[PDB]
Amino acid sequence: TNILDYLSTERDHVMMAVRYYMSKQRLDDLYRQLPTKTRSYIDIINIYCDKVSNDYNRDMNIMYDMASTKSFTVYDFNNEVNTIMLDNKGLGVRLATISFITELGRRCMNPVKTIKMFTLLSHTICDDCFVDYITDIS
Amino acid sequence: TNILDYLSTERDHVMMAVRYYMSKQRLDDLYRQLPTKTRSYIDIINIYCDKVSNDYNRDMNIMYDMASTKSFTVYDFNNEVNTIMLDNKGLGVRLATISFITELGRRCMNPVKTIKMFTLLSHTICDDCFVDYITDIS
Amino acid sequence: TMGQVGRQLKIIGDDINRRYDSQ
Amino acid sequence: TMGQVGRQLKIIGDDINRRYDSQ
Repeated sequence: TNILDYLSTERDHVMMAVRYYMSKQRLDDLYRQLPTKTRSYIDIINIYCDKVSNDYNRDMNIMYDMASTKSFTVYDFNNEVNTIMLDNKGLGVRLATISFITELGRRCMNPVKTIKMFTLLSHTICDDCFVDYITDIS
Repeated sequence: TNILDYLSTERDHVMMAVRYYMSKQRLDDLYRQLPTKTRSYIDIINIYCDKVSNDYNRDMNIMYDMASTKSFTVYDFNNEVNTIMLDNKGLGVRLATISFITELGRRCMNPVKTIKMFTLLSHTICDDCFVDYITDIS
Repeated sequence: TMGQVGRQLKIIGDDINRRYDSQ
Repeated sequence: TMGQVGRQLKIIGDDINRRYDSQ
């Protein structure tokens, strides 16, 4: 329920800042120790899903509320996404999942459970179909 | 052992790019949903440890190799850091740990074990002493 | 149950498809 | 064992201290 809540005491602010520092440095260095191939894929995914997230903003929130009001776990979700992937072979459904997962992430504050989800779901999302789409662009 | 190794197949590149996207978006949004207080702490820690990491670069690597050649776990480490904190009450030792943890992080590729470490250690690092230091700056 | 979110996601995806296999 | 890294870290910290409680 919101963000300002967990930031109760002074310690919590400093502890958050330190934790944010570590995560941002690990991430920036990571980008730098990446091949230009990966780097370009990152560019492709970045504009597509930054667009999807922006164009279908309210559909993201709509799906967020659909996920809330029901007792729903990360795992059953991944499985559903996987079943979808087996028949829907469009690019759209994959991009939309990435953006929806990204929305789920922005709202969770546990970094550990969040990265687990990112990790599990990105496996599922990157089936052979999706990979073929990404490699064949610029 | 290096970074280019895990990026074997095409799928691995796309999977990495997707995973990087998610982590970077969750992180940037996180900064934006942060109070200006936290934001400023983040600024303070950022220049101090960006300096410490840069000034004592080779000492970081030296300590990295010291940690390698021996069978050493995250947990025993945290405990040692904790024991140090009980007597050393200087700012220096705390900043240096943050930068060293950040170095450990840049070199691990498991995002899950990395965030766990970030999380555990930043608790330990942010004792009352450290908090007093950070709050009393600009 | 859960495929309500599933359907929605595919629907969005179909819109995304028709919007880049044209102007 | 392990406090070799520990000592090093404190030593660095002491250098860091003496360098900001002066010019």
